[PDB]
Amino acid sequence: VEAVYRCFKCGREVKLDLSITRDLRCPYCGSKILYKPRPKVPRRVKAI
Amino acid sequence: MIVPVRCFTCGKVIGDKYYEFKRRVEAGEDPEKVLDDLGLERYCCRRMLLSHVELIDDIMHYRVY
Amino acid sequence: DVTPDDLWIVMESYWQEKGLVRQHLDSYNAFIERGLQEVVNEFGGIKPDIPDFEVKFGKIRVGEPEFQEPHGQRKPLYPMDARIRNLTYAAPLYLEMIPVIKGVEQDPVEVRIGELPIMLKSKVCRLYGLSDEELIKLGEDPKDPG
Ligand SMILES: [Zn+2]
Ligand SMILES: [Zn+2]
Repeated sequence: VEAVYRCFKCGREVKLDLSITRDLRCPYCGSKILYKPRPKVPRRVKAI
Repeated sequence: MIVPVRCFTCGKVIGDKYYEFKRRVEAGEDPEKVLDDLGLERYCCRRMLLSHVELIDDIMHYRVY
Repeated sequence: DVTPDDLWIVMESYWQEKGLVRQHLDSYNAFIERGLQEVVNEFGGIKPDIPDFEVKFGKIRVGEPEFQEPHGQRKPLYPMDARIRNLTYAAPLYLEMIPVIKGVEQDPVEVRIGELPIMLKSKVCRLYGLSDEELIKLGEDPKDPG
């Protein structure tokens, strides 16, 4: 299923699917490296 | 990397006095007089302000998302 | 007379002008400048099992660090990408071949004989001569000695 990713260099938003994409590319700047962004869910951290 | 909030030994809050101390010392004032003015008599507190490094600016430029 | 506190000023300029790893960069730069040509001139040329044709070697040229993408063309490469993508920070190596027909020379031809790994911050690396701002923009620590 389609997922959300962020570019390594330009930090923009890039959407693609790994199971189908035969060539990972950032369409805005051509970077071959992408990040997986933090999910938007709350997490609990103990302050100890 | 940023200034500690409290002195490690006695727990006194010294987090907010670092920038004041740095700016006053850069102006050429006597560091001992500045520290006495700020109200740090025990050397345990003075060490935290004297030996600190501000590395947050150096490490801030690389982002991870 | 002078004082040790004065000689310290002179001594500091030594590490200021010259880095702490000069014994690597100087040797590698000398290698790039002369050693390739010397080792090529040692061999001289190639004489295969041919009646009247042989090739004598020419100059050696090394280009900028580049990488041939499997799905695209040759692209500029930077150390961060190389050490993230498990690549090898190397640059193309170019050699000129002079063909000789029956004792006369023909037009030179330049070919790619391989890739040579590049020592960081050397005279051919992409990080050479860059300011701290540029290195920051490239994802590098400006205090790295290479
Ligand atoms: Zn991008
Ligand atoms: Zn204290």
